[PDB]
Amino acid sequence: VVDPFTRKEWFDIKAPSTFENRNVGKTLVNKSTGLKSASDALKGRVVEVCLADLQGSEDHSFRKIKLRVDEVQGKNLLTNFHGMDFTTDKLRSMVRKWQTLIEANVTVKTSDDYVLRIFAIAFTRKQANQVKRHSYAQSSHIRAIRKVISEILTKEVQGSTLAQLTSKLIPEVINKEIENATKDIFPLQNIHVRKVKLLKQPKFDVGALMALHG
Amino acid sequence: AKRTKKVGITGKYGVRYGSSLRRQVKKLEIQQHARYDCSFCGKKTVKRGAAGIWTCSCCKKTVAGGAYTVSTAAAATVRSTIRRLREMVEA
Amino acid sequence: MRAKWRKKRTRRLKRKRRKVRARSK
Amino acid sequence: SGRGAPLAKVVFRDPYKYRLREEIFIANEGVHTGQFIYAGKKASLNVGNVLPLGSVPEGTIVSNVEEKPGDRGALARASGNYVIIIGHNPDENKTRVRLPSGAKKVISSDARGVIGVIAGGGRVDKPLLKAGRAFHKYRLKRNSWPKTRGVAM
Amino acid sequence: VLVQDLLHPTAASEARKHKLKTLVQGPRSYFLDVKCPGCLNITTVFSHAQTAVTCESCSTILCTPTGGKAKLSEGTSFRRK
Amino acid sequence: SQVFGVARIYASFNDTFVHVTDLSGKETIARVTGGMKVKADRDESSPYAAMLAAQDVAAKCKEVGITAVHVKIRATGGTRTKTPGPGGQAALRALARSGLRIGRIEDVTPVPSDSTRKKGGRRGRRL
Amino acid sequence: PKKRASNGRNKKGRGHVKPVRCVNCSKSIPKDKAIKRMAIRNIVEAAAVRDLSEASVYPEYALPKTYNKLHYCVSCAIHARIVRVRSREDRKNRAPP
Amino acid sequence: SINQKLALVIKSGKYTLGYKSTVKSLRQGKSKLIIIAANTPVLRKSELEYYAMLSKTKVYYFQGGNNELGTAVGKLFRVGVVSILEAGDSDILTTLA
RNA sequence: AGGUGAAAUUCUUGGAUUUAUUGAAGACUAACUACUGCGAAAGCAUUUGCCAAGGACGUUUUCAUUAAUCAAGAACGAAAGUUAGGGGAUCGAAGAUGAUCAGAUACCGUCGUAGUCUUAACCAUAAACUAUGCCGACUAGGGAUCGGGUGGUGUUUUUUUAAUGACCCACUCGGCACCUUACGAGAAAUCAAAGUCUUUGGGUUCUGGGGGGAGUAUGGUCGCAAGGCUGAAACUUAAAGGAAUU
Repeated sequence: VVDPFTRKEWFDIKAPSTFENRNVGKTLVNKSTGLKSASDALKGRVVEVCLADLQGSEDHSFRKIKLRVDEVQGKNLLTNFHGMDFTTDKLRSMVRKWQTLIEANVTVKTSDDYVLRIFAIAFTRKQANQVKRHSYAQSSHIRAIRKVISEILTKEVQGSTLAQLTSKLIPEVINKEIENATKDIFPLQNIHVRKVKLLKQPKFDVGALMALHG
Repeated sequence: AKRTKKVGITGKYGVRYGSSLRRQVKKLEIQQHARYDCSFCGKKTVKRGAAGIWTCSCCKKTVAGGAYTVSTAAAATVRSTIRRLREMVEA
Repeated sequence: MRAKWRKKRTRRLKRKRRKVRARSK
Repeated sequence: SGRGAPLAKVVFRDPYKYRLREEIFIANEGVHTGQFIYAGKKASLNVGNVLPLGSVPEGTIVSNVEEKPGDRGALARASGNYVIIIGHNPDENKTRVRLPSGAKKVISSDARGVIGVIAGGGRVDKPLLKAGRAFHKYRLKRNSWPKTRGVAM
Repeated sequence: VLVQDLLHPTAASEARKHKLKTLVQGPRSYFLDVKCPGCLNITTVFSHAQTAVTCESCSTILCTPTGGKAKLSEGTSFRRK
Repeated sequence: SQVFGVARIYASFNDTFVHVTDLSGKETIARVTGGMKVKADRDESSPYAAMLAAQDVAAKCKEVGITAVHVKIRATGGTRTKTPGPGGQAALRALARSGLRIGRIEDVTPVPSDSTRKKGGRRGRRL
Repeated sequence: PKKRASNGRNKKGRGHVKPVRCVNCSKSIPKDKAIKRMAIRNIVEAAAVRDLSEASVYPEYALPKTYNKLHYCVSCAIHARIVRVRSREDRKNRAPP
Repeated sequence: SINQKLALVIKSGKYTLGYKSTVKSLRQGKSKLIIIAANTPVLRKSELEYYAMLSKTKVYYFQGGNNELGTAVGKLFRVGVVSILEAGDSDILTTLA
C-alpha cells in the first residue's frame, strides 16, 4: 500500500485555436519522478469527445472530434486534430429499415503532405410524390454516388492541410456539398461524411506546437 | 505411344521407393522445367538454371526465383506486403 | 432406430466386408 | 554451389578508392543479374535495396540483417525463409522482429536490413527420392551422413 | 368472358397493348422529317434510330442514341412523321 | 468550466465493471466490481450488486473530486450475448441517487461483421 | 403435411444466399429464412429516467438513442419469446401485431 | 474508349513494327505515334526518349504489355514499340488521353 | 475475473479481467439484407482497373428452318472428406475432463489437434427442395416486385423558356412470390398448375410397382481411401405407408 493519490497529479487539458472554447477537460498524468518529468510523461494520450460540449450548440450533440495530446504548456496539456469520427450510438440511431445504405472510402494527402482518408455515410428516403415503402436504387446510381463522393472530397483537399479542412468539417458544409450534386438526382436523408483517420504525421515539430498556443 | 496412365516423368523411378513419394515429384518438376515466362521481356523462354535460378535466353539475364517454382506460396503473400509499405512512404 | 445410425452400422460392416475380402486378393 | 540459393557479387567501385569490390548481398526470390540497387539509411524501400530499420516500417520482410548493426548479416539468410517485424520504438531503437525459432528478438533501428528473402521456393518440400541426390547432397556441407543408430553398437 | 367480338376491334385497345398480342403485328412507332438551321435541301430520318444520325456540310449531330426517341438539339425541329 | 472525464463503465453477464477514467483513457480511476460486495457469486450481475458497486466508487470519486463525466457504458459487444447487464444498470440508480453530475451519455459497444466464428455453430448450444 | 408457402421463410428459387448465426443460444441459420426484430432501446430504463435528467449537465441536453437488430434461433425463440403457436389461415399473417 | 480507337486504325492503318523501322520512320518525318508498354526495355526507348525530344513526335507510354500490345498490332508475336506512320482510318491525334 | 440454473475447471503477488496508443497474421464483408437479385447448376453480397460475357426491351435488324428435349457421352458443382505447398482468429469431430443422476462416453463449463480458408488439381455427393421434369399455344382479375416503352408547359429543381434527372398515372412483355375462390383437378392437404386425364394422344429426357431382406452379394467402370453409379436372391410376414378425423 502507498495510496497513489500522491503521485496522481490532478492535471488538466484544453483545446487549440482552430475551435472556439480552449476548454476540453481535466485529467491525471503522474507526479514528476526521477528521469520522467511532467513534460515527457505520456504526450501520446488523446481527447475523444462530441464537438457539442466542445463548441456551444447542442445541435452537434452528435459526431465526436478525435484529438491527441502533443505536449504540456502552462502545466495544461494542449492538443491537436488527429481525425474526425461518428458516435457509435448515433450510427444505429440513423438506421431505420426498408432502405439502402450508400457508403464510400478514399485515401488523400494534404499540402503539408499529411496522410489521412475522408469517407462519407448515406441513408435513403422517399420523395414528395412517391408511395413506395423502400426507395432503393438500380445500383448503377448508387455506384455513381461513389465516383461522385470521392470526386468532391479529392478535388478540394490537398491544401492548407487539415487545419483549414477541419475548419470546414465542424461547420458541416459538406452536408450541403453532398446534397448539392445529389439534388439533381435522388433526395436522400441524413447525409454526413462520418469518419476519416490520420496516422502519417512526422515527429514533434515545435513549429505548429506554438500555433496551437494562443 | 505415351507409356503412362498416371506416372509421366516419374515412371523413370519404376517400382522402387514408392508411388506417394514420386507423385508430388512431378508437381514442381513441371513448374521448373517448362520454359518459364521471363517478366523482363514477357516472352516465356527461360528454364531453371540451377537450384533457385532461371537462366533467361531473352536478353540472356539469369533470374532469381524459387527452388522449383518461380515463387513459392510463402514468398507470394510477401510479394504483396512489401508493395503495401512502398506506397505509404512514397507519396 | 434412426435411419442415419442404421445407414452407418451397415457402412462399417460393408467396409469390414472389404477386409475379410482382402483375404482373396 | 554448396548452399541452396543465388548469392550475388554486389559491386561497389569503393566510396573512398577507385577499385570495384563486388561485395556480397545473399539470395532474394525476386531479382535479376542487372538491378540499380541502393544501400543506406536514405534509400528507397525497393527489394534488393537496404537501409537501417530507422528508415523502414512495422511489418517488413528482408534478409542478411545484423543482430549487431555491422555483422554484415546474421539473421534472415535461408532458402525459403524471411524476417518480418513485430513492433518498433523511435527512441532506443528496439524494433521487435519475427524469427522462425517460434520466438522473436529485439534489434536496433541502425542495423543494415537488405530488402527481400533468400531464394529457394520449397526445397524440404520436394524429396531426395533416392540417397543419390542425398550423398551428392552432404557433398558440399559435412560427412555427418550416414547417421548410425545407438541401440545398435 | 361469356360473349364479345374479337372480329371487330376498338380504338381504345388499339393505342394501349402490344401489336404482338392483339390480332396482327404492326409498329407503334414512326419516322420523321427533321431539318437543321441552314440546310436548304432535304433530311428524312427514323424514330428511336439507335445509332446517331449526323448531318451534311455542318455535321453537328442531329440526334443521339436514347432509350426513348433519339433526342434532338436546339437546332432541329421535331416533325412528327 | 467543470472537472471533465469519461466514465466508460462496463456491464457483462456474471459481473458488472463499475469504474471511471479520464478523457485521455490512458489512465483509469477506481475499478470496484459488484461481486466484491456479494460473497455467493450466485448473484453477480444482480441489482444490489451494481448498487453496492457504484457505492464503493461513489466515495472514491469524491476523493478525486471529478463530477462532470462523459459516460461510455457497454453491454458485452465483441461477439457474445450482445445484451447489457440485467441488474448492472442498477449502478446508475445508486450513483445518481447519491450525487454525480452526468452529461454526454453514450455507448461504444463495437458490432462485428460476423467475422470470427461465434461460439455455437450449426446445431448450436442446445441444452 | 407441408403447411407453408416459402416453407423456411422467403426461401424461393435461389438456395444458399447469406446466413447469420443466432444472437441468443448461438444457433446459426440463414438471415433471409429465419426471423429478425429491431431493438429500440433508449439509454437507461423506465423508472430512474427522471433521476438521471435531474443530474444531467447542459440545458436538459439533446439526449440521443442507441438502436440494435435481433436474430432468433426459432427453438428458444418459442420457449416463451415472440410466437405463442398460431392458428391456420391466421398463419398467413404478415401483419405487425 | 481506348479499345475502339486501337481495333479500327490497326485493321486499316499504315504502321511500322520495330527499332530500325521506327528509327527509319523517325528519320523520314511521317511518324506521330510510338507506344511502348511497361515490360519492354525503355533503354532502347531511352534513345527513343532522347529521340522523342529530337523527333519532336508525340509519344505515349501505355501501362500494359507488348504481348497485350500484340493484340493491338495483330499477331501473338513479340513487339514492344508500335510506331504510327501515315493515317489510314482513325486519328488518335486527340483522344481521352 | 471467464462461467452456468447454481457449481467446478481455469486465469490470478509471476498484477491476467479492466480503458487508452500503434501493430499484426488469419478471418469477414455486418446493421439496410426484402416473399428481392443475377447466374446453367452450385449459389454468389465492400471499392476500383482490366477482361470480356449473358440479358429485358428497343429494331419497318440480319438468317431463312436455322428448329425442339435427352440414353453412352460432356463443363461447373456449395459443404463434409483429400495429396500436398500458404493455413489453427475464433469456434472446434476427437480428446481432456467439472457437475449431473443409480450410472453419462453426451447435453451445459473451460481448453483443445483434424477441421476452418487458399494454388493447381482430386472424392461429383446433400431435405443439391419448388420432396412436385424442358419447351410452344390457351383457359382469371388485381396488382406486391424488377428490367422496359409512351404521353403529360404532369411532382420535385432554379441556372437561364433550352439541356434536365427522379417521383406520380393507367397501361404493360420477359421475369419473382402472394391474395380470392376453383370454372378444373386432386385420397386430402391443396394447386393459375397437380387445369388443358374415361370427354384419356402437342415433340420429348427419366424413373418408380407390398415391404423387410437390401442400395446390401457380385462384377464392371471411376477414384488414393473413405466410398460413387451399380444390383441380387432365398427366406419371412398380412400388414405397411400417406392424407385427414375423432
